[PDB]
Amino acid sequence: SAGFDRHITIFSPEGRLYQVEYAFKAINQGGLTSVAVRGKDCAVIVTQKKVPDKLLDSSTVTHLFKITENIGCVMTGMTADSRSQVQRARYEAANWKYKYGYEIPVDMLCKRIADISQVYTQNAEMRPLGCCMILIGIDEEQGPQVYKCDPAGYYCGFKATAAGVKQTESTSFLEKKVKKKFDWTFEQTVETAITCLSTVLSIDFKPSEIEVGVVTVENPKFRILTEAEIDAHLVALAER
Amino acid sequence: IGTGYDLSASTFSPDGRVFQVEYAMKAVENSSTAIGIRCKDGVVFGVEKLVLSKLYEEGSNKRLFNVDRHVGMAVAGLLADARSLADIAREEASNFRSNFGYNIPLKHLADRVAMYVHAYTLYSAVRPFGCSFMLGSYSVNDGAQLYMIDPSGVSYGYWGCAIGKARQAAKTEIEKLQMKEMTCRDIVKEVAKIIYIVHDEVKDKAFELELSWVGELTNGRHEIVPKDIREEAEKYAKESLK
Amino acid sequence: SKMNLSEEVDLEDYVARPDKISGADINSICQESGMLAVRENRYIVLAKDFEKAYKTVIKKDEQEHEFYK
Amino acid sequence: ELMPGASGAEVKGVCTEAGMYALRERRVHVTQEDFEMAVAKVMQKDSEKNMSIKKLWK
Amino acid sequence: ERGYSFSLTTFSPSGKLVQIEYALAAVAGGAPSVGIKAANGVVLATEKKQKSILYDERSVHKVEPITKHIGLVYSGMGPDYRVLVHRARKLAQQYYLVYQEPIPTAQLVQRVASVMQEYTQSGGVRPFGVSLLICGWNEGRPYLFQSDPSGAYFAWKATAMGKNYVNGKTFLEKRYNEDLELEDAIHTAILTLKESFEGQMTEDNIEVGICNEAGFRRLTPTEVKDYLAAIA
Amino acid sequence: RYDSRTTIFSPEGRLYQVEYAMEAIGHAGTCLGILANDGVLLAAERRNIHKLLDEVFFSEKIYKLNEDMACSVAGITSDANVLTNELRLIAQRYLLQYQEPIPCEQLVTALCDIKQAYTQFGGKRPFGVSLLYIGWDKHYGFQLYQSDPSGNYGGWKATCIGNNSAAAVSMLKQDYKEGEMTLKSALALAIKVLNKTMDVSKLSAEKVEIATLTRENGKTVIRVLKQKEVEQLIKKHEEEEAKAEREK
Repeated sequence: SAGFDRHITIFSPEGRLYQVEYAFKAINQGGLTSVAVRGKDCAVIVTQKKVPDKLLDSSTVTHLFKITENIGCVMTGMTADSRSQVQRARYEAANWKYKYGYEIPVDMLCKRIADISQVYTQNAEMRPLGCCMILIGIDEEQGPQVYKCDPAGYYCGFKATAAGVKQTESTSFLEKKVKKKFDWTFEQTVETAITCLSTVLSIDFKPSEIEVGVVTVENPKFRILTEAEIDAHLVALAER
Repeated sequence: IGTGYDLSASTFSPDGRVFQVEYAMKAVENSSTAIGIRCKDGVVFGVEKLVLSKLYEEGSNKRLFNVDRHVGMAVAGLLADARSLADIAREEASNFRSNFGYNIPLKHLADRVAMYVHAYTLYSAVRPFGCSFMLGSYSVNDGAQLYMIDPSGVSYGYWGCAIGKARQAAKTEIEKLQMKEMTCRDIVKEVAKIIYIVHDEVKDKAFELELSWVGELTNGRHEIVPKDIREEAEKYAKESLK
Repeated sequence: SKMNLSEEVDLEDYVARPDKISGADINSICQESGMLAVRENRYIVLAKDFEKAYKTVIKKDEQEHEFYK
Repeated sequence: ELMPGASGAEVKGVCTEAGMYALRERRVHVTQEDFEMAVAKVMQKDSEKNMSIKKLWK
Repeated sequence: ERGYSFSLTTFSPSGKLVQIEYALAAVAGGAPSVGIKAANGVVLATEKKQKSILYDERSVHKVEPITKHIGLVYSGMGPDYRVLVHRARKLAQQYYLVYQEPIPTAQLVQRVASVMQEYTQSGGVRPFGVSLLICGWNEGRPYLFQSDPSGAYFAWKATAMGKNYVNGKTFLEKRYNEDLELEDAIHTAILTLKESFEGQMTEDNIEVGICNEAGFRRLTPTEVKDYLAAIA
Repeated sequence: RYDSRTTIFSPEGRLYQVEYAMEAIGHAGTCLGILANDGVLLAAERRNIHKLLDEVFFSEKIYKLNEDMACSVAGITSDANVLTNELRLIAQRYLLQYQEPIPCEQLVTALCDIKQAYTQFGGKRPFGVSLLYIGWDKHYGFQLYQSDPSGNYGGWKATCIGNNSAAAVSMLKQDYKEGEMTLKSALALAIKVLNKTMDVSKLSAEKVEIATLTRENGKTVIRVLKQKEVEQLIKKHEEEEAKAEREK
C-alpha cells in the first residue's frame, strides 16, 4: 500500500509516484498565491506580496521575473527553487535564440523547461524543483499565450490559470468568469485577475501588496506594472 | 516529526517541505547573532563573536570576511561552512571580474551564491550549507545594498537585518531604530549598542564585538572598523548600556 | 416504489447515464433525494433535488494531478 | 478432452452443472451441449486481462 | 514479496520485476486510447477531456507525428510521452540520415522499444509510465504496434489501453473485422471512446489521427466534428 | 536475507538471484529443438495470440542470427531483444574479423560470457532469458545448444525449455532414438511433444512455431514452416494418432 513515497524514481502500486505529488504540495508550501488571465491581445499575471516587516527591501522581494525582453514569468512555491528555475529558463531562452536565430515562443520554452523537469523526475539524482511556473507572451499568428509548468514536467495552455495555496478556489472563480464568454479587454483582464485574488483571499488588498506584469500585442515587451499604474487600475476597480 | 523523510535533502515530506533545509535553519538559529545595517552611503556590519576560551587570540575565527574589494561578508552558523561559502563567493567574484571586466554587483553576486547554496540543497550526496551569511557593498553609480542568504538558498534584500539566536529580539530592537537617514558615523554606535543589548550575560557570556563597513568613507572599500572608531563605538555602547 | 411520485423526471435517462454505481449507490441516491426533499420542505421530489442528490452520491471527485493522465 | 488439467472435484461439478442445465428446462435427460456449457461454466477462471502484462514473457 | 517491489535490478523469487508491473499499472490508469488498423489505413484515437475549460486544448496534442507516415499515441503520463516523442523523432531522423529512406514503422518500433527498455536496465532511473501506440503505412500495408514500458513491442489489429481498457478491448473484438474500411474504422474508434467517455465527446474533447498511403495526418477539429455528427 | 543484488553469496554458496532467473524461465513459452541425422529444427509455442495480433513477423520465439545460425528465445521480451541484437552483433563481428561464419560453440560461449558478466559484477539484474541455438558448421555438422540465464550452456540433441519443460524433456528422452531420426521423424516427435506439453486437446498451427535448418548443396537454408506446411504436418500427426488409438 504505502512506504513507496521515499524515492522519486520508485513506482508505487497502482502506478502512483508519490514524491511528485509531494513536490506539488511543496508548491503550496510557499504560502502565496498567483493568478494569470489572458485577453484577446493581452496577458496579465498578478501575485500576492507578503512582507513580514518593513525591514525588507520591497524592490527585491519580487515574485515575477523577466525571461526575455518579451517573455514574462511568475512563480510560486519554494523561492530558491523559483530563482533556480528562472535562471534555467533564461539560459534556455538565450541558448535557443543563439541556436535558431529567433525569439523563443512561450509554448516551446514551457515545453523545454517541462522536459528538464521530467528528466529531473525520471532519475533519482535530483530533487524535482518544487516550484510552479507561469509564463506569458505574444506570438505572431497566435496572439497572447499563458503557459503553466509544474515539477512533474506537465505543461499546458491556459486561457486563465492560478497557483499557490488558493489553487482550487481561484480556479473555480476563474471558471465562473470564463463561462460567461466575454471578450476580456486589457483593463477588464486586470480587473478580473485582481477581483479573483481579492475574493479568494477576502482581504480587499491595499495597492502596495501586489505586483502585476502584462504583455500586449502593441507592447510586446514584458512590462512590470509600476506602483502608479497598479494604483490606477485597482482604485478604478474599487470605484467602478 | 518527519521521520523517514528528513534523512536526505532530495526527499519531500507529506506536508511538502525538505526537512534537511529546516534543520540547517535550526542550526543557524542555534548560532551567534550578527547584524548589519546599510546607511545612506554604505553598509556596516556587526558580529557577536563568542570567545569560547581566553586562550584564543583576539581576532581568532574572523567572522567578517571580505569577498571583494567592495563587497562585505558577515556570516553566522558553522564557521567551516561559512569559510567554504566565502571561498566560493570569492571565486565567483574573481571569475566575474575576469570574464566581464568590472566589479560584480552585489545583487548579482548574491544571486550567484544563492544559486550555488541551493545547488547544494537539492542533492542527496551533499548537505546544505548550514550557515546564513550577509552581503554588503556600496557603489557610486549603483548605491548601497544589503542581502541575507540562508541555507534555504533565498536571497532577499533587507534594509538592515540580523541572524542568530537573537533573530526576533534584534528585529524588535532594530525596528524602533530609524534607519534611512544617517551615515555610517551615526549608525556604528547604534549597531554596537544593539549587539551589546541582544547578547545575554547570565548565560553565554564572554563575547567580543567586531565591526566592518564599506562606503565612500573608505572609498567604497570593505574593511574592519578602525581602532579609534571601534573604541569610540565601544565607549558609546558602554555609556548607552549604562 | 415506496418513494413519492417523481412528477415525471427522466428516471430512464438517469439510468442511461454511464456510471459505475452499485445498487447501494442507487439506494443512496434515492435516500439523498428524500433528505433534500425534507430539508427544503416538499414531499414530492423533482429533478432539482434528485439531480443534486445524484451529483452528491456519485461525485467521484478525483482532483488527480494532470501528469498522471 | 474439454477439461485440461481439471481435478476430479471439478469433473463432479461439471456433471452437477449439466444436471442443473437439464433441470432448468424442466427435463430429465442431459445432452452433450449441456455438458459443454457445464464445462465452460465450472472451469471458468479469471485470466490476465492486461495483454501488456501477459506479453512480458516471450 | 514486498522487498522485491522496490528495485528494477532484483528478481522476485517467484516471478519477475515488480516495478515494471507497477509502471504498467500507471499506464492502465491513463487516459483511454484506442487504435484500429483498417484494410487501407490505420486510425488511433484518444480523449483530451480535462476539467477547467480554462485549459487551452490546442496547446498540447496527444497525437503527434514522428515522420511523414508515422504517428503515435500514448496512454499514461504526459511528460514521459513527450520524452518518448522526442526520442522517437531523433531515432527516425537518424535512420533517415544514414539510410536516406523513410524509416519503416517496424524498425522504429524496435528502436523505441529499446529506448524504453534502456530505462529499465538499472536502478536509480524509473521506467516510462507510458505505453505507446504506433501507426504506420509502408510497403502497401498499414501497421499498428504497441510499445510497452518493459520494452516489449507487439502488433495489434485493433486495441485500446488506458482507463477501461478491458471493456474497450471486448468491444473492439466484438466489432473489428479484417475487411474494415478507414471511415468505418474511425467510426468504431470513436464509438470505443464513447462507450466509456463519460461526458458526451465534443469536437475537441477527443483527438484522433489517421494514417494511410498518403501518410499520417492528425485530423483537424472540423473533421472530428463531422465524424461525431455522422456517428451522433 | 541473502536475496539482495546478484553480487551476493548465500552462506551455503547459492546465488539466489541467479536461481530466480533460472526458475523464471518456467513462465516463458515452451520451445524445443531436436537434432536429426540430416537436419535440425526448432519448435516453439505461441503462448499469446488472443484475437487481434497482426502476425506481421517472421518468427517471434525463433530468431535468425546468421546465414548459418538460428535460435529460439524464452524469457523477458526486453532481455530477449537485447540478447538477439548482441548475438547478431558478435556473429557479424566474427564474420568481419575472420571472413568465416562463426562456429556455434564460439558464438554460444560469447553470449554466455556476456550473460555471466551480467551476473558476475556491476549490480545489474541477470538476463532472464534461456536460448536454444540451431546451426551448422564444418567443425561438427549439425549442433544444438541450450543456453541458460546463469551464463551456462550445453550441447544437446533434444531439449525443451519453457513451461512444462520438465515433463516434455522427460518424455522426449524416453522417446528419442539417437542417430536414427530424419527430419520427418523429428518433426513428428516435436508435434507429439507439443501436444503432450501444451494445455490444449487439439493444438492449432497458430500456437506452434517451427523453423528448420538444413544444409544442402553447399549452403545452409533456414526456413520457418509455412502455415500450409505446419497445418499439413499437424493433420498428418492427428491422423497418425487416430490410427494409433483405433489400433489400440
